[PDB]
Amino acid sequence: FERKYRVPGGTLVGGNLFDFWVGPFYVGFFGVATFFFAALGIILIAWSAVLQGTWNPQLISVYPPALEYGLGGAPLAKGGLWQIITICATGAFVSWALREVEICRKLGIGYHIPFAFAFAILAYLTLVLFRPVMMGAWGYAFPYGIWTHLDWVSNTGYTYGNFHYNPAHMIAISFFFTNALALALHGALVLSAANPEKGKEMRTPDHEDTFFRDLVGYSIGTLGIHRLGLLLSLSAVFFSALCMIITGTIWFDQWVDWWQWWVKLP
Amino acid sequence: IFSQVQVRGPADLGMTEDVNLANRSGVGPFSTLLGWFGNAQLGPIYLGSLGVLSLFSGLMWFFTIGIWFWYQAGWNPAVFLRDLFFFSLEPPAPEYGLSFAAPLKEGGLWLIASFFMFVAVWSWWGRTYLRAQALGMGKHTAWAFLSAIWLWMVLGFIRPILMGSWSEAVPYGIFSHLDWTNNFSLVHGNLFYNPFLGLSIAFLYGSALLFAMHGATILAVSRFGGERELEQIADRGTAAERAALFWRWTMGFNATMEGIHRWAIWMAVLVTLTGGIGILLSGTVVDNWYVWGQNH
Amino acid sequence: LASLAIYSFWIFLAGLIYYLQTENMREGYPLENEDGTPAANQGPFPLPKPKTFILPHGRGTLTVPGPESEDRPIALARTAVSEGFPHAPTGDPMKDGVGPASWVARRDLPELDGHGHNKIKPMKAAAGFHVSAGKNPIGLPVRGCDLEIAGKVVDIWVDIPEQMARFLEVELKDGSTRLLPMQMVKVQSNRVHVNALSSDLFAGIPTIKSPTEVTLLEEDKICGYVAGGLMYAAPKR
Ligand code: BCL
Ligand SMILES: CC[C@H]1c2cc3[nH]c4c(c3C)C(=O)[C@H](C(=O)OC)c4c3nc(cc4[nH]c(cc(n2)[C@@H]1C)c(C(C)=O)c4C)[C@@H](C)[C@@H]3CCC(=O)OC/C=C(\C)CCC[C@@H](C)CCC[C@@H](C)CCCC(C)C
Ligand SMILES: CC[C@H]1c2cc3[nH]c4c(c3C)C(=O)[C@H](C(=O)OC)c4c3nc(cc4[nH]c(cc(n2)[C@@H]1C)c(C(C)=O)c4C)[C@@H](C)[C@@H]3CCC(=O)OC/C=C(\C)CCC[C@H](C)CCC[C@H](C)CCCC(C)C
Ligand SMILES: CC[C@H]1c2cc3[nH]c4c(c3C)C(=O)[C@H](C(=O)OC)c4c3nc(cc4[nH]c(cc(n2)[C@@H]1C)c(C(C)=O)c4C)[C@@H](C)[C@@H]3CCC(=O)OC/C=C(\C)CCC[C@H](C)CCC[C@H](C)CCCC(C)C
Ligand SMILES: [Fe+3]
Repeated sequence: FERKYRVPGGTLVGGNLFDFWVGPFYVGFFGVATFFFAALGIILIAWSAVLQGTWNPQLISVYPPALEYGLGGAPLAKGGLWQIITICATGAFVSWALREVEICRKLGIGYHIPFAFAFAILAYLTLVLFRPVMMGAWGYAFPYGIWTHLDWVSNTGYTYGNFHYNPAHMIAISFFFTNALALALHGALVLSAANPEKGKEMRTPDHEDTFFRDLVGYSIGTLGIHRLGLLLSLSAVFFSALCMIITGTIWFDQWVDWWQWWVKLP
Repeated sequence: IFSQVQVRGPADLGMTEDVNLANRSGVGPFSTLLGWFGNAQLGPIYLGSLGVLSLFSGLMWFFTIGIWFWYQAGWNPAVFLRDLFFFSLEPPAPEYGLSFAAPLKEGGLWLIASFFMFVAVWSWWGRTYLRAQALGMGKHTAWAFLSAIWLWMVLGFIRPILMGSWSEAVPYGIFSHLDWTNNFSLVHGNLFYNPFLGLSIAFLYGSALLFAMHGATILAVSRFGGERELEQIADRGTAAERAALFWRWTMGFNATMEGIHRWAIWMAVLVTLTGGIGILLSGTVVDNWYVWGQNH
Repeated sequence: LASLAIYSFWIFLAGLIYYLQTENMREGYPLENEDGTPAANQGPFPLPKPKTFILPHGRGTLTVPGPESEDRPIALARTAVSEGFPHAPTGDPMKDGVGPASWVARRDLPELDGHGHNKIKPMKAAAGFHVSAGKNPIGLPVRGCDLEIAGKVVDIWVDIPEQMARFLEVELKDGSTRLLPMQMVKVQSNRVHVNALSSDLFAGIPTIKSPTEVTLLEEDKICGYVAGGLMYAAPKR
């Protein structure tokens, strides 16, 4: 197949100019922008490895400009290189989304995947652009390091006691847990059907729908469960981004003390 | 997206198999709510014996916990609704062994309630095998549900017995389990260096990556009947065809309308599989993961 | 154990990933990719095995990997020279069904639900089937992206199993009826707006053989024609 689809077209920005395929990969204007951005951030990280004397990935880390710098600038080595790498990361993410937007047009397909990806981008920019700007110092953001970001995770979690208690976080988790169940169930359903009990003829959506009514007593649509996947996951990361944008900006306290609101009047 | 027009006709039953117990309710369609997103037909359900056995023991477990919660608030409105989260059904905790049966408020409560939760879940497994067999489907749903059962079984039955004490099990309480999970991190030398928890998080994130991706591609290939997955697997056409060409042209490789579901079952079951493995070790073999890391 | 177990688990993954998963995706997608050397861009391994699907109620055995090619002609002259470029269309891509207009020759049979009967047939032929919420599309003007009316909605064609409006039957001004995918129209209260297509044409939509059933072949041809209009209709963007 493929070949009949490779027709000249689509392309938001970049005219005819960039409409070609490096093998499987469509290029396009935002394709070169993704390349350009990933090259820049890779150079600057390579550079922060050298400036600390390690090339080992368990140890290479890039941390934000410390709290006194505010939302100002910093020296590359005392913060500024996390700042430049962030600009290349946001630039390279937004190009990739708008790369998808262009492949979509050419495939005569729907906009849903870029729209979904924009949510992972929103979560990222919560932690790195919005919650720090809100809180006045770029240093509240996380370090770009395989182990050191989990160090940041545990410290900010624990700065508020047991961060399970953060309500918007509790429900974000609730979607993460439901969405995983929804994936295991959905994939397993179609393969219950396409690959029936050995020498049986393939099953039908009619069989799928009937299986879930016998277990549960309802069966959302086939269309319906793909509407469900998209929503459980984009809610999990929406509520996640909320959870980490209220903490620090409006709740400055040990999260256990929230719930006492309920605990008193009778 | 949402339906624009809803269309109804009579009720459906595409063979609810043996002994045709599966007709409790027959119907109850929800339009304005369930039908704008998904299907409207409520029911029919099957209920045959194991289904009664799960609901009986499930309810029983749930009710047992409830009588002890009321005992914690004595008996009250006000207070009960106030402290619902803060009540608990901690094990024999009183941590003095596996010791077959502790006094009612000291261990009885929990072992008794755990018996019903053990039966409820296992019979419901049984159900998912049977309900599948009968429609000639094959085990997949009760392939997947076993890694869920694995994490459940390691957190309550198998690690407390691998530790020689029921005290190492999870309490039945809202806030209690949020805390048990935190303390288990603390007393196992910061669980983030537990190599399995790192894979579990990679897969739990990976699942919200993959259903978001999958969901979005079928909904984008909706207008060529892409949601008809099972058909496109039997006779492929445009929607299957350019759904995957999107990913080949973006990230470099792709999937078959069948095979992406082969990715997705696993991309979800590896969450409790790896995770379960991870907890089985955390106590039983590795006392402290920070050290474990360091010592290589 | 532990360090033994984590090593073993990373072995397992290497197993899982290619030799079930990506092997089983090679089964069709794109099936030993040749327009030159059939695997070549990177080291694969390998092309999975045959698996046969016996198809339900009626006749069929699908053995995949599929030894198959569509000869049935792709009207595309290649812009060449730096060899990885856009293949241009020789004539009108839309009628030629190429690019965003591409159909696939699927089976020219209707898909029959669980008990051998047409999945989609019109609401005229559906036993007590009628619109239970939302604007009733029947009888509305159908207006294309150039704001001009090209017919009227006459019927809804419904998927019975998963009860849903899949198509609108639109009678074009001259009693010719076209089938149109529900996922491509905007049912408002005063018009039904088809954004993908021009009014003055609409006409070009592939026609059904029976008026009461549509075939998989035909569905793909209709939907493909519609969607291609989004690129190929200059009156809209
Ligand atoms: C350890 C201390 C605290 C705690 C502290 C925190 C803190 C602190 C934070 C969280 C956050 C989260 N916590 Mg917590 N949390 C705790 C315990 C838990 C428990 C548990 C079982 O008890 C659970 C289930 C969770 C669950 C969660 C998630 C709901 C949430 C993660 C959001 C997310 O996925 O971001 C979305 C994902 C992204 C941002 C990724 C974006 C990716 C971008 C777009 C692209 C990358 C491109 C890549 C580089 C390209 C490479 C290309 C190559 C080709 C591959 N926490 C304990 C109590 N938790 C985070 C949150 O709320 O989220 C904002 C957060 O900041
Ligand atoms: C990777 C494994 C993932 C997974 C998979 C999974 N779960 C599964 C399956 C699979 C593959 C099933 O086939 C099975 C199922 O039937 O799904 C619908 C199931 C299931 N996973 C469930 C839950 C669940 N799975 C979880 C997680 C996961 N499941 C993982 C994410 C979680 C967590 C902890 O987040 C939960 C809470 C069950 C809903 C369901 C079946 C378990 C079972 O055996 O249930 C029997 C229970 C009873 C008979 C007692 C019921 C008592 C309650 C009705 C009391 C009142 C509750 C209250 C909140 C009010 C009522 C709510 C509404 C009904 C109004
Ligand atoms: C609903 C949101 C969920 C989601 C969705 C999602 N992700 C997506 C999509 C969607 C819909 C895509 O279309 C896109 C894709 O193409 O998938 C293959 C993608 C994608 N999601 C990815 C990852 C990812 N998504 C995540 C999460 C989520 N993605 C949510 C769960 C996470 C985590 C940790 O949870 C990760 C790691 C990528 C595999 C992929 C493509 C992203 C992309 O932009 O790729 C371009 C690649 C580059 C530009 C090279 C990077 C160069 C940079 C300069 C490096 C910068 C370093 C960085 C700032 C810090 C690194 C530090 C960490 C190690 C701590
Ligand atoms: C502060 C505590 C630290 C912590 C602890 C922790 N995490 C844990 C555990 C613990 C102790 C686990 O046991 C669990 C795990 O498996 O460990 C690897 C897990 C885990 N931590 C996770 C994530 C996670 N932890 C994080 C952090 C941390 N985890 C902290 C460092 C983070 C962060 C900060 O980013 C993330 C994203 C998951 C990967 C994993 C949990 C995997 C999961 O989603 O599975 C849930 C599924 C179950 C619990 C199985 C239940 C199945 C039964 C069959 C259901 C029976 C249902 C019942 C009958 C009721 C039904 C009701 C209905 C009918 C309505
Ligand atoms: Fe699917």
